[PDB]
Amino acid sequence: EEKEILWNEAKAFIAACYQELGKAAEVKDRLADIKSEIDLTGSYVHTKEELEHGAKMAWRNSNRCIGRLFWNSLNVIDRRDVRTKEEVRDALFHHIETATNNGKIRPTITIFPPEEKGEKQVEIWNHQLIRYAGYESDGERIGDPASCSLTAACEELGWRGERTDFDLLPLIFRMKGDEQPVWYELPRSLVIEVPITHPDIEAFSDLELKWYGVPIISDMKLEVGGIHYNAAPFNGWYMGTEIGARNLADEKRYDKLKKVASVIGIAADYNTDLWKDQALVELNKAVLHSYKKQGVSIVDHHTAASQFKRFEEQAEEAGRKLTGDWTWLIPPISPAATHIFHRSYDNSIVKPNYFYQDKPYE
Amino acid sequence: EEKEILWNEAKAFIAACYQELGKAAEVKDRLADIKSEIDLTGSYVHTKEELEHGAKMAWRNSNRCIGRLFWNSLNVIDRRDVRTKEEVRDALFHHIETATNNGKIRPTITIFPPEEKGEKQVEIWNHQLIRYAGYESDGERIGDPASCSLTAACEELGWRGERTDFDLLPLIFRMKGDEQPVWYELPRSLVIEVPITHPDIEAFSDLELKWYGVPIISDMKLEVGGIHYNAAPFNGWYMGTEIGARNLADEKRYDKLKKVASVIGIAADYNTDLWKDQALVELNKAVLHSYKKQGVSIVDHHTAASQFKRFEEQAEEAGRKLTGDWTWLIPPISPAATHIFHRSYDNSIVKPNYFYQDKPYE
Ligand code: HEM
Ligand code: HEM
Ligand SMILES: N=C(Nc1cccc(OCCOc2cccc(NC(=N)c3cccs3)c2)c1)c1cccs1
Ligand SMILES: N=C(Nc1cccc(OCCOc2cccc(NC(=N)c3cccs3)c2)c1)c1cccs1
Ligand SMILES: C[C@H](O)[C@H](O)[C@H]1CNc2nc(N)[nH]c(=O)c2N1
Ligand SMILES: C[C@H](O)[C@H](O)[C@H]1CNc2nc(N)[nH]c(=O)c2N1
Ligand SMILES: [Cl-]
Ligand SMILES: [Cl-]
Repeated sequence: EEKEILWNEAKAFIAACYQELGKAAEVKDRLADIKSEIDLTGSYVHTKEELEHGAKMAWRNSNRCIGRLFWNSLNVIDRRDVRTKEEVRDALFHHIETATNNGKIRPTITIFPPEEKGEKQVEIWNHQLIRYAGYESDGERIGDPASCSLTAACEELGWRGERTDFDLLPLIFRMKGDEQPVWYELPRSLVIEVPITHPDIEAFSDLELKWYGVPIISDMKLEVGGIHYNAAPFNGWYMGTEIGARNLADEKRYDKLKKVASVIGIAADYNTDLWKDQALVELNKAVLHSYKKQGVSIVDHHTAASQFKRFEEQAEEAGRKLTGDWTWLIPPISPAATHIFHRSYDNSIVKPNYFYQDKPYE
Repeated sequence: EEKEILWNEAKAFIAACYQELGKAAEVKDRLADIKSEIDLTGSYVHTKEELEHGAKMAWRNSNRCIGRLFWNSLNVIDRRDVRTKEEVRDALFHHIETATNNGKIRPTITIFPPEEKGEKQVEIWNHQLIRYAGYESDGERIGDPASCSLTAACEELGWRGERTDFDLLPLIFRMKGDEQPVWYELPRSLVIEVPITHPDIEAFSDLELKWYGVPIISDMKLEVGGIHYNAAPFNGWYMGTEIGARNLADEKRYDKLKKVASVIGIAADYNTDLWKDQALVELNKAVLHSYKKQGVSIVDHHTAASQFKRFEEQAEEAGRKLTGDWTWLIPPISPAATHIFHRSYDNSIVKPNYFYQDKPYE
């Protein structure tokens, strides 16, 4: 059955991919070649073209992604050649460098060897390649609570964080045949960070907030034509609200709203003062201003929704059904000020696509 | 089949209602009496108790309503006795007076005779009993665009608005046997309105914004035990965001954000300045401050979500499944600052409930 599922997904992917690439006449012989290779080997190897276009299609089919206008410009790095943890490490390092691009962020994915019999060749533990550690001991809370369980697991393995609120987690991943993962400290020269200041309010620097430049999701499975690339880290640039309205704002993350209200000089005592809303706006202004001042790519939620509207029009122009998850597309502040809020979206799953997978710790 | 659907809905409603009222032992004989009356008459009449508890249950089952904590305190006015348009008019007038309660708003529903063979006894045309007219002629836009088609229909019938941006629409409804509806101008002494000022920014009054005190939804069908009360206007009080983030903010409503930005002294030129977000916060602050200064009931979205959280806990305590529509429960500003955003809700339809019905104009 495994092989039948593979074949079915393969024929659907190859016909749609080759059609988009103006390569329709080659489907027949390519599908023949695939059917044999599946027969003979239990799987099949994607060509460079299939692999690149598949990763791009997967982004285009990502229902929760507002940044999909730029799906066709994805920079695909084919690292199916790696066999050593040193090669994996260097690949991850390179991905950080090339994607960061001195602040002018390049949407990028690095693709590692896929699962074989559902057996992972390479298993990445980080949620993002660059993220901050989190600690909770006897009432004492430091850093990013979303990172508490991975942090605890790294420290099991002999890593030790400095216990600032912004400790960079090491890269941590496991190789097929290894019982334990390895970890490598990130070279600080590879990691761009932005201090958060506000354009008008000087006291805002008293918060000593910062965030990293490039979010690189490293724990999702890329699925293309029945082949499961469980290790395939990818990045775009941030939408400001991800940092200003969630990472720094949520009570279960950095929980900064009360401190924000204090430095902007408003009381945080009455719901009817809308001090949370006001702190949200200033914090979010500060984040966009800071990334822009430093020369690090970022987009605001209004601009991003305007791009997504273009993505919708483009899909219609091309004859493709549009899919989307309304609950994730609406931004977490002023959602009704975007067109997204005022329409609905078909949440069907189309492949290729990126999927969640179980975490090896926890 | 109509009668079978009726009977089925009736037995489900009577058992659940009598159970909640500690009246379980009476279900059997009451259901007998109902089965006969359906047999003999084609329908059945609710008791005072059933009618009151049914309307309350319908509110409790309203998935899109964040204000449901207070479902059991609903004030139910039984107007199944009316036969004349003068009685209907006076009922609507009374509902406005008693619900307004000099600003200390009382959640209220007035229930008129139900449909018979799907034949309406009374057909209310207003979307709310109190709403502002809207006009669009040769590029010229006045008032509330959501009201353009009902306004045009009223003016068909010989009503004429003054063409301010805040013309009160007349009550308009039709009686069984009549070909045309009638309209009655609202006595201004019945309608409480609130001028919008801002607690800190004096210029905010230059916008000359106002809104009415009491939103009274007058076009939804109440369904209780298979009986269809198509005319059953109800009200609570406003959540501030309904006015400040939607009615006054949407581009297809009053579209005030650019004017708001100007009076609060910020530029409306750059998406990255988050001027829309900032204008939203100040406009929303102004609305809550204004209702509170006047002594007219209103709730902010944070307080309302905290109440709804209590509603959820109360449902669990009572053993009732909770249903909700996430897309409507999240407020339109700072949704992620409420607990609602961070959980999901079963959007199943449970009856009794309020439903949409086709508009007699358009
Ligand atoms: C170009 C810049 C991009 C922007 C501004 C952007 C924006 C976003 C945002 C704001 C989210 C919601 C994330 C959250 O709430 O945690 C998201 C989700 C997502 N984006 Fe994008 N994105 C971009 C590029 C990409 C790229 C390059 C890919 C893959 C090739 C991608 C795939 C996804 C996926 C799979 C999700 C959903 C993740 C999940 O379910 O947890 N995006 N995007
Ligand atoms: C006590 C004060 C109340 C508050 C603060 C409140 C709050 C709200 C809000 C903010 C909405 C969304 C409306 C929109 O976006 O247009 C809503 C929807 C709703 N509320 Fe309530 N509500 C209250 C009382 C009531 C009452 C008394 C009933 C009926 C007895 C009711 C039934 C509903 C229904 C049916 C909807 C959905 C309407 C639709 O689908 O268009 N609510 N409520
Ligand atoms: N701008 C960005 N933001 C962004 C884009 C995509 C995802 C993202 O983070 C979302 C994290 O979401 C969750 C939520 C719950 C659990 C998890 N973890 C898992 N992978 C799961 C395992 C099992 C169930 S969920 C991830 C942030 C980008 C990063 C990379 C490309 S664009
Ligand atoms: N605070 C309030 N706000 C509130 C509560 C409930 C509804 C509400 O207005 C929602 C209007 O929603 C729509 C949206 C689209 C169409 C319609 N009109 C119709 N009835 C339809 C006919 C056919 C399809 S929809 C109404 C506002 C209250 C008023 C009364 C009690 S609480
Ligand atoms: C398409 C989308 O469901 C629609 O615009 C909804 C979104 N959520 C909403 N939520 C509320 N409370 N009121 C509304 O009018 C809407 N509009
Ligand atoms: C329960 C709810 O679906 C959940 O909290 C979602 C809501 N929408 C979201 N939207 C985005 N972009 N990111 C998120 O993490 C979430 N969380
Ligand atoms: Cl993030
Ligand atoms: Cl309204």
